[PDB]
Amino acid sequence: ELAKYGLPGVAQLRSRESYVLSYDPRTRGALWVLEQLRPERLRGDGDRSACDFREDDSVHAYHRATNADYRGSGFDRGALAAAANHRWSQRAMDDTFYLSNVAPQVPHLNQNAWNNLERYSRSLTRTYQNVYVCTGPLFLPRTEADGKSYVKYQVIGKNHVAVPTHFFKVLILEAAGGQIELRSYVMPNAPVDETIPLERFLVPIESIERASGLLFVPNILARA
Amino acid sequence: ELAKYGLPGVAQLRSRESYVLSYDPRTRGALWVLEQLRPERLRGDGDRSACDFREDDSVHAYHRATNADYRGSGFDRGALAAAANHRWSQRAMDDTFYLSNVAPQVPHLNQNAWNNLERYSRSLTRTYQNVYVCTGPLFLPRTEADGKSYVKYQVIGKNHVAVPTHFFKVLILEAAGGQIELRSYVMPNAPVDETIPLERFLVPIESIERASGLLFVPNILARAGNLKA
Amino acid sequence: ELAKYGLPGVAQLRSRESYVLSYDPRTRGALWVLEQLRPERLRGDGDRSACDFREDDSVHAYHRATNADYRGSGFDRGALAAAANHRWSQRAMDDTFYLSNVAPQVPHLNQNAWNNLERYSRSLTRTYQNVYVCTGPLFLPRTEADGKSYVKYQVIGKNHVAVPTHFFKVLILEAAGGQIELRSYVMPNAPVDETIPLERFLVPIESIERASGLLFVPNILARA
Amino acid sequence: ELAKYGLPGVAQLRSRESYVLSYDPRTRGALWVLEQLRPERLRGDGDRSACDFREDDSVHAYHRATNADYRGSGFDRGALAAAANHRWSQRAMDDTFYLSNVAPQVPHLNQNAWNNLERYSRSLTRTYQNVYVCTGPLFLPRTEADGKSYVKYQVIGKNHVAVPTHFFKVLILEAAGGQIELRSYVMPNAPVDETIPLERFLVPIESIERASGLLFVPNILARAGNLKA
DNA sequence: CCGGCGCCGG
DNA sequence: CCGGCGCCGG
Ligand SMILES: [Cl-]
Ligand SMILES: [Cl-]
Ligand SMILES: [Cl-]
Ligand SMILES: [Cl-]
Ligand SMILES: [Cl-]
Ligand SMILES: [Cl-]
Ligand SMILES: [Mg+2]
Ligand SMILES: [Mg+2]
Ligand SMILES: [Mg+2]
Ligand SMILES: [Mg+2]
Repeated sequence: ELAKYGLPGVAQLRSRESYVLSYDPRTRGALWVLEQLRPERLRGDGDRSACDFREDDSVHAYHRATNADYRGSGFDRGALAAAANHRWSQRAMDDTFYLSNVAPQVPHLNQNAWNNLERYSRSLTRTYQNVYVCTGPLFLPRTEADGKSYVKYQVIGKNHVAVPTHFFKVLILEAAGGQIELRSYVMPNAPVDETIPLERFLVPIESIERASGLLFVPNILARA
Repeated sequence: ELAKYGLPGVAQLRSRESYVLSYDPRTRGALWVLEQLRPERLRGDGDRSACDFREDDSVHAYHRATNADYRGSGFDRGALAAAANHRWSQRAMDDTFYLSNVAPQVPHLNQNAWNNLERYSRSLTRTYQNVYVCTGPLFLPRTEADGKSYVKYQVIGKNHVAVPTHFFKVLILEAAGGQIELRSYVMPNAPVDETIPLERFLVPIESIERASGLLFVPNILARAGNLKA
Repeated sequence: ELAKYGLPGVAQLRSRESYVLSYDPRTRGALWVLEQLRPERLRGDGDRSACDFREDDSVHAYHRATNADYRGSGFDRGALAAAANHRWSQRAMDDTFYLSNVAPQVPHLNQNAWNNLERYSRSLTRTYQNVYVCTGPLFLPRTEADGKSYVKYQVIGKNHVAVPTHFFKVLILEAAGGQIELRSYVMPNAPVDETIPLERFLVPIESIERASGLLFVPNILARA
Repeated sequence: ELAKYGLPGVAQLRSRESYVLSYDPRTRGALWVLEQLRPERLRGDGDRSACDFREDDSVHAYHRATNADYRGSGFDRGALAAAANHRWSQRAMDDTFYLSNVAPQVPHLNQNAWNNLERYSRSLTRTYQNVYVCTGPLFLPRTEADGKSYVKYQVIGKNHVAVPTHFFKVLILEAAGGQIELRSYVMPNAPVDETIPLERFLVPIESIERASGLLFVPNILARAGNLKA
């Protein structure tokens, strides 16, 4: 009866045709998005205007990002589950344009290195039976003049949509043979030199797990 | 086939003798703690030193606050479910010294105006049929000199435990019939003059809902009718 | 292959018609003996001369007590599983006269208080469906002038038969209803006033478990 | 129906990486430890401080020796399976610092003549096909002024850990064909002049068997023919 | 053989 | 959610 008036809401999972997502109403962004990439889901007629994002009415208005929040902010609507990953079905690609699957992203990053990383991810489907992609924001602390560590990020728009300090991407590469291989990257939410090799943004999965509060490694060895 | 190898981050609920909490591994802090204050439960022989907190090993070490994180930080280990709310059962009281029921709190606040809000909450068990207390942190943005808004909060210890900018306490009060009276408070994580009446810190529940990402009103209203104070 | 030449021998259990026993070849006595007492096993024709003990040829001669070891020592051959507990079968009472079921016992104790304790044990079978009796020696330390603790006991005979410093008896009273009740006693191997109430020699089972190296309480709660 | 509620005291064997032991809960000490010394296993990078023993929690607390028992006792924690017999594998070597492989040993003995007997044992792995070492304590009676014999040994610590009066080491040596050569030693738990040749401490195996309650000869002879030294 | 403590840890 | 450490403990 300690829950007579329910519980103040907990982890909001959303199942879309092309990804699953854990929403953070506090930041008005996804904590993570999970895609399962295969070669056939990568081809097809699916298309959409680059700027055609719509708000997620399944998120309460108190905690829902809107297009107006992005207006004049200088940030792209960076999709986490990328639209080109889901050309196989117009509905499946449409679902990537919900704002709940986007985060404020510095435009030079969205167009260049972060895009490059997505291209790379799709290429690994020629070698791997399944490329699971888990994408999400990070908010990483910094030490200031006073010796103290602070998390500092801008919030944009009326609804204070959090602007991540970095993005992570975890590739869970499922071999046809059953070997699972992990490649995880972090890039700062900042203009990133298009010519730095993607490999140099690799980080140990554990540094990502530590910062994000997510765990993949115990979940992977559930059936490994 | 999309979750065949698990999901990275699920609802981190914890049911204790004295409260229910939802835990946030990114902040290493609860999102909210829920108690039902009964007057029966307010008196008893439960006691524990003020400085005797335990890390919560039910949280993976990567996201678990430890006592080393607080040491030398300048912050009190501020319990969200208050110790003195559960004196009837020592186990009930010990549960409040799990660090997952704690957040860095400015000591003058923890020991004064936040303490006074707790004592006032216990007082309402005398005058209402049920007192529910939902307590939690806030991280509220501020507008800076360039005109832009930013959330800025300190993190302490090797585990980067987040220092809240504010705290909220929502009282769900059961009047005689089926009337629920809501009463919500915000205090800044800062020295708060003890002499300011607690009613000066009331806020519309909606602002706590908006800022916290939590929802109280639709949950309560599926259970009669409401009188926001 | 770390056991190519076997193992230097380990815990010697013996199953007799009337008790089971764990033998200690180091002391040439039983570590414990276990009887299961019931009212019908207490009646019958079984009899034997009080002094008619025979040595246990199932024990190696190096570690086997003999009658000659007892000769002139001033100690009775105290039976642990008591002969009167097993009148129902001559073989079953005979088995109690193996020296492996005896220990050197001060005679005034064997005749009086220790005997009284055995009488008491048999009486509890009118109330309890099973009276399990576990009997054995203790060797308890003493502090001397130098502040140090020492175990000191005489050994008798050519074969150095250890003379216990005390005896324990644990009664495991099995109710018909399933309640198990424990009564455990310790008496010093010394002349004991026949008129002290048996209750005053009760001790917590744990003090017996600690000294002896036996455990009953975890074994009792195996099926309790 | 006679063991329907269990037996109070069974064989307390322990299999470790580096030895097999039989444990005695009354004495809180091993009855014997059995190793097979291979030369391969004698060299490696295994190391551990001389003072870094662990209590063996596989033994019930009521009968388990702890480091507090040895502290201030004046006795070395004397390992029976020697550390330097298992340098190939750190886990193998760490197993010898379980206190259930230890007995109170007079320091001058542990660090000198008993050490020399161990080094000599390792030396025999060069000259024999297999070296088996069985090591253990003794509690040997003494005749007193009243003409009667008594075993008297100190017990140390709150757990009353028994100080042996002597120690035995039995070497089972595999000669070229199938010949086993037996070689058994006794030293008193006391300062032993390091200069006395180790052969002066040989004894007939039978005396160790008689005193210890252990049997070696019939076990070996079910495996060819024997040459007692 | 279990259980615990505070602390560390994947 | 498990695992560990030394120490305590039934
Ligand atoms: Cl898809
Ligand atoms: Cl919502
Ligand atoms: Cl810090
Ligand atoms: Cl019988
Ligand atoms: Cl034997
Ligand atoms: Cl001592
Ligand atoms: Mg993009
Ligand atoms: Mg407080
Ligand atoms: Mg008798
Ligand atoms: Mg040594």
